[PDB]
Formats: sequence, C-alpha cells, structure tokens
Amino acid sequence: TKPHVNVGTIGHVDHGKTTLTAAITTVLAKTYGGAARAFDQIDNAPEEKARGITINTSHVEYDTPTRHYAHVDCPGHADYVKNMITGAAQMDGAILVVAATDGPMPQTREHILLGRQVGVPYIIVFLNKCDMVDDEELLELVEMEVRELLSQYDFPGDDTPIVRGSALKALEGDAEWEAKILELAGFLDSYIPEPERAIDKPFLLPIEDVFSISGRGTVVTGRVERGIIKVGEEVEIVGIKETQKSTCTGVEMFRKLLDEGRAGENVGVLLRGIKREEIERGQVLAKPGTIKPHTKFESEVYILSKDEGGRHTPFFKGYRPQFYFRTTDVTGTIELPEGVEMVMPGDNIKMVVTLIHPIAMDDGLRFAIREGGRTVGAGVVAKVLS
Ligand SMILES: Nc1nc2c(ncn2[C@@H]2O[C@H](COP(=O)(O)OP(=O)(O)NP(=O)(O)O)[C@@H](O)[C@H]2O)c(=O)[nH]1
Ligand SMILES: [Mg+2]
Repeated sequence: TKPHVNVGTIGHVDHGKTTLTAAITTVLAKTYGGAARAFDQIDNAPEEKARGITINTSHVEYDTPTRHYAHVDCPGHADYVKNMITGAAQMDGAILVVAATDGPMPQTREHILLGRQVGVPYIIVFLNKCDMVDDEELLELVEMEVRELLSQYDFPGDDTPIVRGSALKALEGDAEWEAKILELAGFLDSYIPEPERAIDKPFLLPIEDVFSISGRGTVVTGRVERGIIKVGEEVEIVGIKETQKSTCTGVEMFRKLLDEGRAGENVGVLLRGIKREEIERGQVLAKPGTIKPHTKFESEVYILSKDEGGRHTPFFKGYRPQFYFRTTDVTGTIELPEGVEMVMPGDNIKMVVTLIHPIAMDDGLRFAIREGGRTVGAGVVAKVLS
C-alpha cells in the first residue's frame, strides 16, 4: 500500500525516548488515523530472540498521510547496543531524543557513535522537555552542542532537523505541543528518503547448497537477497577462493522453470562451465564487479553474557574464533582496541578481524561469532580493510 520505513528512538537514559514514542502514535492517531499506544505498553517491552541473542524491544506502528512506519524503542542501553549491531531492528533513520534540561550526555554520544559504525543513514533530533526550559538562549546553546556532536561523527549536523518539543505535554493532549509532534513526523516524511528496495540493488545470492543435475551442469541454491538474476546474464562467484565468472543458464523454483530470479525468492541457479567441486561453502553469486572478497575488516561486536548462553570465560588478544558469514564459519584472529586486554561477556567493543579465507563483504554485513558451532557473539562490518 504505503511505503514502509523503519525508524526508532535513541538517546541518553530518561531523556524521553519512550514518552516520545507514545506521543507519536497518539498524536498521529488523532490527526491522521490509526491506533494510539500508551506509555506503559511501550515501556513494558517484550523479549525477542534473534539468534541466541536476547533483546528487549518494543515495536510500534504509525502512519503519516503518505508513509507507514515501523518504530523500535528499547528499555535498556544494552538493548540498543544489541539491536544496532545485530541489525535485528534495522533503521532507515533514527530519532535522537535529547533532553533540553541536560543537553547531550554520554549515551547521546555513544548512540551517535554506534549509529555511524553500524550505518544508520539519517538522524533527526527531538529536543525534548522544552516545557521545562523557557530560556531561548539556553535552547540555542544545546542545539549547537547537538549539531557539533553529530558532525563529530560525520552526520550533517548543520542540516539536521531539530524539533523543540515536549513529549509529555503532547501525550497529555496539549495542542500547542502536539503540533511539534506533527512537525517531527513531517521531518520523518521529508528528511528520510524512501529506502532503496532490495530488488533495485545489485544481484546477490548466498549459496546454501550445490548439486550436479542431469546432463552435466551445476545448480546452486539459496535465497536471492538483492536484485534480479536473468538467464543469459553473467555472474561472479565471490568468496573463499579466486573469483570465477559464469553465466546463468537457468533459474528454477521447485518444478517451475523461470527466466529470472527476484529478490526474496528461493531459487536454483544453473551455472555454465562450473563443476560442483569449484563451489565452496560461504561463496555468493553476485552481479560482476559489485562486491569484493576481503579478509581484514574493522567491526563492532557484542559478546553474549553468560546468562544469555554465551561463554563464561573472558577472552584476550589471542582469541581465535569462527566468524559466521551468511552460510558458514570462517576462522579469524582479532586485534583489540588500544588499552583493552580483556573482553568480558556482555561487553561490546571495536574489533579488527583477519579471516583465514576471504568473504564477499562490504560495510554493514552482519555476522555471528561462534565457538564449536554455538553463537557467543554478534558483529557488523564497520569498514573493510583488505
Ligand atoms: N517535563 C517533561 N518530562 C518529560 C518529558 N518527556 C518525558 N518526561 C519524563 O521523563 C522521564 C523519562 O521518560 P522516558 O520516556 O521513560 O525516558 P526514556 O529515555 O525512555 N528512559 P529509558 O532510557 O529508561 O528508557 C519520565 O518521568 C517522563 O514522564 C517532557 O517532554 N517533559
Ligand atoms: Mg524508555
């Protein structure tokens, strides 16, 4: 029906993320239609399991006249860390809530830093609790601090929309403050571009199985994550070993012979001139010249706590685990940040990884850290190096 956009509230503790989320749903429901959500319903977030990783997240939905929004709000800072690193709640844009009574605080910086690291494309600021501060000069000083903090982490602070509002007064029904919620939702519509749909990105298929079919020939199976593969087009096989070119001579779903495979479909792709022995676990099919294989990358990782089923023992610089990319494990070595010699369960750090086999990757690729086939961490590629 309507374009779908994924957003969420970030910001320091008690600056009003949950109150803002309730205010958005309530004001939009009475203005444009929809269902309002109360503060208690959003604050009492359910527990979800992405892949051994426990995250507490509330998911609300609301509509502007032209868009439908999926909005995440979390009760704990650790929940935001896990969500942004695992991508369990992906964000086309984030609402940074900064309380005017405090200005930017340590978690304001940390959430902006995580945003840049995991690739949050756009940030909108809601300067909250303005019902408490009447000083115009003080509000201007805080906005300048927020803009410089955003620019410090490469966001466009000078062009960042900043709305001076009161989430509480808007939730309580003050029309003068509800108008600021509508101004915020207006920036959601106008500042966050419509996200690029997967079918319009370069073709990519992670290979999950391989078969020799009748009359020689090789078929690889998997879900088309991005783009379209058409019969006759050339493909590259990227990862694990030297990149090979091949031609797609067929696509099929079950018993149906298709002339193309589209994003989201589970297909089998027939490859010409490729034998079964030339396909390795962890490889992908890709449009030629759109993704490259790499061994070394900078990442942000979360280490599972003991209570989450992770490891009980801390690890040190010689830690040599497996990195699960899409379909398979690849062993790698790590470099810890300067001044960090021990990493506890439950910690999150920047980590430079060197794999023993290249993996087709770019910034934003998610991965799991595993020991003996059991997930002990999750990461995101922040910057490829090799
Ligand atoms: N005066 C005033 N108080 C507000 C406003 N918005 C939120 N508050 C108050 O500030 C407190 C924190 O609200 P909350 O939404 O829970 O903040 P939070 O950032 O979600 N907290 P947490 O980080 O724990 O999830 C509450 O007492 C709330 O009523 C506002 O615009 N004005
Ligand atoms: Mg909250």
